[PDB]
Amino acid sequence: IVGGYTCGANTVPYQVSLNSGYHFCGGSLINSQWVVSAAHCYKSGIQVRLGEDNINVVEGNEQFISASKSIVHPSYNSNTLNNDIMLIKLKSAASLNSRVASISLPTSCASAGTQCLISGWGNTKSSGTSYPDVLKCLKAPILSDSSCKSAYPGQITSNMFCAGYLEGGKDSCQGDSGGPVVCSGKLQGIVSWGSGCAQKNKPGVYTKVCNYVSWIKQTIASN
Ligand SMILES: CN1CCN(c2cccc(CN)c2)CC1
Ligand SMILES: [Ca+2]
Ligand SMILES: [Cl-]
Repeated sequence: IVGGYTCGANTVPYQVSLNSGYHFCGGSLINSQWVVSAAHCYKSGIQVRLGEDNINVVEGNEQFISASKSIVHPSYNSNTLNNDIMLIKLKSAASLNSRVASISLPTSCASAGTQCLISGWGNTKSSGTSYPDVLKCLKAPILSDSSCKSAYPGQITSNMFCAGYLEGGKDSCQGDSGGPVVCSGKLQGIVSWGSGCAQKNKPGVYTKVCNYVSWIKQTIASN
Protein backbone atom coordinates (compact mmCIF):
# COMPACT_ATOMS: atom_id res chain seq x y z
CA ILE A 1 0.00 0.00 0.00
CA VAL A 2 1.35 3.36 -1.02
CA GLY A 3 0.24 6.46 0.81
CA GLY A 4 -1.76 4.61 3.45
CA TYR A 5 -1.42 4.21 7.18
CA THR A 6 -0.67 1.53 9.74
CA CYS A 7 -3.94 -0.23 10.33
CA GLY A 8 -3.37 -1.28 13.91
CA ALA A 9 -2.93 -4.81 15.02
CA ASN A 10 -5.85 -7.10 14.09
CA THR A 11 -8.02 -4.13 13.07
CA VAL A 12 -8.76 -5.83 9.72
CA PRO A 13 -9.46 -9.36 11.07
CA TYR A 14 -10.53 -10.94 7.73
CA GLN A 15 -7.13 -10.07 6.13
CA VAL A 16 -4.95 -13.11 5.58
CA SER A 17 -1.37 -13.52 4.34
CA LEU A 18 -0.69 -16.30 1.92
CA ASN A 19 2.73 -17.80 2.70
CA SER A 20 4.86 -20.31 0.62
CA GLY A 21 7.99 -19.84 2.78
CA TYR A 22 7.43 -16.05 2.63
CA HIS A 23 4.37 -13.74 2.23
CA PHE A 24 3.42 -13.46 -1.38
CA CYS A 25 -0.22 -12.32 -1.60
CA GLY A 26 -3.17 -11.29 0.59
CA GLY A 27 -6.58 -12.94 0.81
CA SER A 28 -9.86 -12.54 2.67
CA LEU A 29 -11.48 -15.06 5.06
CA ILE A 30 -15.10 -15.54 4.00
CA ASN A 31 -15.99 -18.32 6.49
CA SER A 32 -14.12 -20.62 8.84
CA GLN A 33 -12.90 -22.92 6.12
CA TRP A 34 -12.49 -20.64 2.98
CA VAL A 35 -10.42 -17.75 1.76
CA VAL A 36 -10.88 -15.87 -1.45
CA SER A 37 -7.84 -14.36 -3.23
CA ALA A 38 -6.60 -13.53 -6.76
CA ALA A 39 -6.22 -16.31 -9.33
CA HIS A 40 -2.84 -14.72 -10.35
CA CYS A 41 -1.70 -15.60 -6.81
CA TYR A 42 -2.17 -19.33 -7.42
CA LYS A 43 0.62 -21.68 -6.45
CA SER A 44 0.79 -25.08 -4.84
CA GLY A 45 1.82 -25.48 -1.15
CA ILE A 46 0.11 -22.44 0.27
CA GLN A 47 -0.18 -21.86 4.01
CA VAL A 48 -2.85 -19.37 5.09
CA ARG A 49 -1.82 -17.06 7.93
CA LEU A 50 -4.69 -15.63 9.87
CA GLY A 51 -4.62 -13.11 12.84
CA GLU A 52 -1.43 -11.48 11.49
CA ASP A 53 -0.16 -8.01 12.11
CA ASN A 54 3.62 -8.08 11.91
CA ILE A 55 4.21 -10.92 9.40
CA ASN A 56 7.85 -11.28 10.50
CA VAL A 57 7.11 -11.66 14.30
CA VAL A 58 4.97 -14.21 16.16
CA GLU A 59 2.77 -11.89 18.27
CA GLY A 60 0.44 -14.49 19.68
CA ASN A 61 -2.87 -14.21 17.73
CA GLU A 62 -1.84 -16.05 14.55
CA GLN A 63 -3.31 -19.23 13.13
CA PHE A 64 -1.26 -20.98 10.42
CA ILE A 65 -3.33 -23.50 8.35
CA SER A 66 -2.30 -25.30 5.17
CA ALA A 67 -4.58 -25.12 2.15
CA SER A 68 -6.19 -28.42 1.23
CA LYS A 69 -7.38 -27.27 -2.19
CA SER A 70 -7.23 -24.29 -4.48
CA ILE A 71 -9.91 -23.45 -7.04
CA VAL A 72 -9.11 -20.91 -9.78
CA HIS A 73 -12.07 -19.44 -11.52
CA PRO A 74 -13.05 -21.54 -14.61
CA SER A 75 -12.79 -18.44 -16.92
CA TYR A 76 -9.63 -16.93 -15.43
CA ASN A 77 -7.47 -15.57 -18.33
CA SER A 78 -3.90 -15.01 -17.27
CA ASN A 79 -3.19 -12.93 -20.32
CA THR A 80 -5.76 -10.26 -19.43
CA LEU A 81 -6.42 -10.99 -15.77
CA ASN A 82 -10.07 -11.27 -16.52
CA ASN A 83 -11.82 -13.24 -13.71
CA ASP A 84 -8.89 -12.83 -11.37
CA ILE A 85 -10.38 -14.79 -8.43
CA MET A 86 -9.68 -18.04 -6.66
CA LEU A 87 -10.92 -19.94 -3.59
CA ILE A 88 -8.68 -21.66 -1.10
CA LYS A 89 -10.03 -24.24 1.40
CA LEU A 90 -8.23 -24.61 4.73
CA LYS A 91 -7.29 -28.14 5.93
CA SER A 92 -8.91 -27.35 9.30
CA ALA A 93 -11.39 -24.68 10.29
CA ALA A 94 -10.08 -21.40 11.53
CA SER A 95 -10.90 -20.52 15.09
CA LEU A 96 -13.06 -17.54 14.71
CA ASN A 97 -12.41 -14.67 17.29
CA SER A 98 -12.22 -10.92 17.49
CA ARG A 99 -8.89 -11.04 15.60
CA VAL A 100 -9.74 -13.78 13.06
CA ALA A 101 -13.10 -13.01 11.50
CA SER A 102 -14.85 -13.53 8.21
CA ILE A 103 -16.02 -10.76 5.90
CA SER A 104 -19.39 -10.94 4.23
CA LEU A 105 -19.91 -11.36 0.53
CA PRO A 106 -21.78 -8.66 -1.36
CA THR A 107 -25.47 -9.11 -1.80
CA SER A 108 -25.12 -6.50 -4.82
CA CYS A 109 -22.57 -4.31 -6.55
CA ALA A 110 -21.29 -1.14 -4.99
CA SER A 111 -21.76 2.25 -6.56
CA ALA A 112 -19.07 4.71 -7.82
CA GLY A 113 -18.00 7.02 -4.96
CA THR A 114 -18.52 4.45 -2.20
CA GLN A 115 -15.53 4.61 0.18
CA CYS A 116 -13.66 1.38 0.61
CA LEU A 117 -10.88 -0.01 2.85
CA ILE A 118 -7.96 -1.59 0.98
CA SER A 119 -5.29 -3.45 2.99
CA GLY A 120 -2.03 -5.44 2.66
CA TRP A 121 1.64 -5.98 3.15
CA GLY A 122 2.71 -4.85 -0.30
CA ASN A 123 5.36 -2.25 -1.29
CA THR A 124 4.80 1.21 0.31
CA LYS A 125 6.89 3.18 -2.32
CA SER A 126 5.55 4.46 -5.69
CA SER A 127 9.19 4.52 -6.89
CA GLY A 128 11.66 2.02 -5.55
CA THR A 129 11.03 -0.66 -2.95
CA SER A 130 10.12 -0.87 0.71
CA TYR A 131 7.98 -3.64 2.22
CA PRO A 132 6.30 -3.18 5.58
CA ASP A 133 6.23 -5.70 8.34
CA VAL A 134 2.86 -4.54 9.77
CA LEU A 135 -0.43 -4.35 7.89
CA LYS A 136 -1.09 -1.13 5.93
CA CYS A 137 -4.55 0.34 5.19
CA LEU A 138 -5.91 2.81 2.63
CA LYS A 139 -9.40 4.41 2.36
CA ALA A 140 -10.18 4.87 -1.35
CA PRO A 141 -13.41 5.47 -3.31
CA ILE A 142 -14.66 3.36 -6.19
CA LEU A 143 -14.08 5.25 -9.42
CA SER A 144 -16.51 5.53 -12.24
CA ASP A 145 -16.35 2.89 -14.90
CA SER A 146 -15.58 5.60 -17.48
CA SER A 147 -12.57 6.94 -15.62
CA CYS A 148 -11.38 3.36 -15.08
CA LYS A 149 -11.71 2.45 -18.79
CA SER A 150 -10.17 5.79 -19.85
CA ALA A 151 -7.16 5.10 -17.66
CA TYR A 152 -6.67 1.56 -19.18
CA PRO A 153 -8.15 1.56 -22.71
CA GLY A 154 -8.93 -1.86 -24.04
CA GLN A 155 -8.16 -3.68 -20.73
CA ILE A 156 -11.09 -3.25 -18.39
CA THR A 157 -13.82 -5.86 -18.43
CA SER A 158 -17.15 -5.98 -16.63
CA ASN A 159 -15.34 -8.14 -14.06
CA MET A 160 -13.01 -5.30 -13.01
CA PHE A 161 -13.35 -1.92 -11.32
CA CYS A 162 -10.97 0.86 -10.39
CA ALA A 163 -10.58 2.44 -6.92
CA GLY A 164 -8.29 5.14 -5.75
CA TYR A 165 -7.27 8.61 -6.76
CA LEU A 166 -6.64 9.82 -10.24
CA GLU A 167 -4.17 12.34 -8.79
CA GLY A 168 -1.95 9.44 -7.68
CA GLY A 169 -0.05 9.21 -4.38
CA LYS A 170 -2.40 6.58 -2.70
CA ASP A 171 -2.88 3.04 -4.17
CA SER A 172 -2.35 -0.70 -3.68
CA CYS A 173 0.90 -2.15 -4.90
CA GLN A 174 2.99 -5.36 -5.44
CA GLY A 175 2.38 -7.87 -2.61
CA ASP A 176 -1.07 -6.49 -1.87
CA SER A 177 -2.47 -8.70 -4.72
CA GLY A 178 -5.25 -11.06 -3.66
CA GLY A 179 -6.20 -8.94 -0.66
CA PRO A 180 -9.44 -7.17 0.22
CA VAL A 181 -11.31 -4.08 -0.91
CA VAL A 182 -14.18 -3.76 1.63
CA CYS A 183 -16.97 -1.29 1.18
CA SER A 184 -20.07 -0.96 3.46
CA GLY A 185 -18.96 -4.01 5.28
CA LYS A 186 -18.84 -6.27 2.19
CA LEU A 187 -15.92 -7.72 0.19
CA GLN A 188 -16.39 -5.83 -3.09
CA GLY A 189 -12.91 -6.12 -4.55
CA ILE A 190 -9.76 -8.27 -4.69
CA VAL A 191 -6.46 -6.47 -5.39
CA SER A 192 -5.66 -7.44 -8.94
CA TRP A 193 -3.40 -5.26 -11.08
CA GLY A 194 -2.48 -1.79 -12.32
CA SER A 195 0.15 0.22 -14.13
CA GLY A 196 2.78 0.80 -11.44
CA CYS A 197 1.51 2.14 -8.11
CA ALA A 198 0.11 5.54 -7.06
CA GLN A 199 0.87 7.23 -10.43
CA LYS A 200 -1.37 9.89 -11.90
CA ASN A 201 -4.34 8.53 -13.95
CA LYS A 202 -3.36 4.91 -13.13
CA PRO A 203 -5.56 3.79 -10.24
CA GLY A 204 -5.60 0.23 -8.95
CA VAL A 205 -7.73 -2.40 -10.76
CA TYR A 206 -9.75 -4.81 -8.64
CA THR A 207 -11.69 -7.96 -9.35
CA LYS A 208 -15.41 -7.15 -9.10
CA VAL A 209 -16.50 -9.70 -6.42
CA CYS A 210 -20.21 -8.96 -6.71
CA ASN A 211 -20.11 -10.74 -10.13
CA TYR A 212 -18.92 -13.95 -8.44
CA VAL A 213 -21.20 -14.39 -5.49
CA SER A 214 -23.20 -17.24 -7.08
CA TRP A 215 -20.00 -18.99 -8.14
CA ILE A 216 -18.43 -18.63 -4.73
CA LYS A 217 -21.46 -19.93 -2.81
CA GLN A 218 -22.01 -22.80 -5.26
CA THR A 219 -18.35 -23.77 -5.35
CA ILE A 220 -17.89 -23.84 -1.57
CA ALA A 221 -21.21 -25.71 -1.10
CA SER A 222 -19.88 -28.44 -3.47
CA ASN A 223 -16.31 -28.67 -2.07
C1 LIG B 1 5.23 -4.66 -11.65
N1 LIG B 1 4.12 -4.39 -10.74
C2 LIG B 1 3.16 -3.42 -11.34
C3 LIG B 1 2.04 -3.00 -10.37
N2 LIG B 1 1.55 -4.24 -9.71
C4 LIG B 1 0.40 -4.01 -8.93
C5 LIG B 1 -0.10 -5.05 -8.14
C6 LIG B 1 -1.23 -4.84 -7.38
C7 LIG B 1 -1.87 -3.62 -7.42
C8 LIG B 1 -1.44 -2.59 -8.22
C9 LIG B 1 -2.25 -1.29 -8.18
N3 LIG B 1 -1.36 -0.12 -8.21
C10 LIG B 1 -0.28 -2.81 -8.94
C11 LIG B 1 2.52 -5.20 -9.12
C12 LIG B 1 3.43 -5.61 -10.26
CA1 LIG C 1 2.91 -12.26 13.17
CL1 LIG D 1 -23.61 -13.24 -9.05
